[PDB]
Amino acid sequence: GSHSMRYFSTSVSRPGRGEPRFIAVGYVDDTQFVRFDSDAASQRMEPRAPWIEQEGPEYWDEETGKVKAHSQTDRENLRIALRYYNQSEAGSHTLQMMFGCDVGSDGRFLRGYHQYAYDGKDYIALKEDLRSWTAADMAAQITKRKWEAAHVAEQQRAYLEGTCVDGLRRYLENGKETLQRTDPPKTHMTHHPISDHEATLRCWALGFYPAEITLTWQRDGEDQTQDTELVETRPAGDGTFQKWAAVVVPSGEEQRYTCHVQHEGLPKPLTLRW
Amino acid sequence: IQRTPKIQVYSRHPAENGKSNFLNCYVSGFHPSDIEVDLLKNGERIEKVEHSDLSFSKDWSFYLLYYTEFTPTEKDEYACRVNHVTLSQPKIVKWDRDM
Amino acid sequence: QYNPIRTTF
Repeated sequence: GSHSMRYFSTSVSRPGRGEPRFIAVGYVDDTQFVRFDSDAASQRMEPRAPWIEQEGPEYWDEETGKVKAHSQTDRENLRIALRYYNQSEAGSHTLQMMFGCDVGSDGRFLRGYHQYAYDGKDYIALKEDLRSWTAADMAAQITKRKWEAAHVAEQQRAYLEGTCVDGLRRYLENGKETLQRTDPPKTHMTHHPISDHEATLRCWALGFYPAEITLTWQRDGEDQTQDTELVETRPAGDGTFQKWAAVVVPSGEEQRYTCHVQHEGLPKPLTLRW
Repeated sequence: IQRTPKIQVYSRHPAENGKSNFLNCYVSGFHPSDIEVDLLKNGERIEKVEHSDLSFSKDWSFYLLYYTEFTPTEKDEYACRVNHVTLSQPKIVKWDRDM
Repeated sequence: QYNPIRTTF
């Protein structure tokens, strides 16, 4: 019954094509609810889920100011990183940030995050105690020493333990009809003869929320992983998710095989047979 | 770091000919984030394609969903065409309604 | 609710 709020930002320099592009998105659990895109005409934080549209004009003004300020900060951080790594101004580089919080079933603070990656590799991350940093290479240690000196970690703690948790609590109530509900998977099995001697059984899970799911095969009631294929969970595009699991079986033995579906929206796991 | 996109092409709902649907191309696990994704109908670029807002996974690799409304038929062929710096030439993945 | 990010590297 835990929940999470995350903000994800991507800054990409593009020498010769203007200032770096900045895109930030916000999520509660597996639901996106806001975006900001430096290249868009709006220049506003924008809603991306119905239940955030309830927030008033002051919210959109304030959130817009905060995300714009972050965009300008990470533009400077891209410039600084180039200097720390002694890299040419001719190249394009990426600075990603993630921050946010986890809360338990009681809505109280569980964990906070505040972390960066440069060119796809960890740069610096706030540790779980919210007072120390993990610095990944000799450049990030310069930043770590500066941030230790300036008590940057303490400055983030009020947000991560307070404002972040408070916001997530409000969103969970305002959006409860999706965020505190589940869509169980719609399931079915298909059969594909692939040769005179083999057939493929494919077990489908469609339209489920949240994204966490487990699909497994058994043969005669024992786990079957040989000759299986399991696709990565993928978005349907409507807020829900899809997954399938397939197994190649000897023609005539289909009835020995069962597909097992575990999901939060299912009171009891499902067992499917051809 | 550079990572090559993983690609899945699929429909939003189980395909049935003559019924509106959405054609999806999900690209994930890639770095850097610049990427080109086209949806193809019978080899030709579909003009009104939208995509999700750029996001990423816990390992910092990016994912995007590209999508368009379509009505599948017995005849028409659909595919997703992806280019990325990691690739020597664009990658085409065909839609198969059973996957 | 966003956190204003003003700290430089």
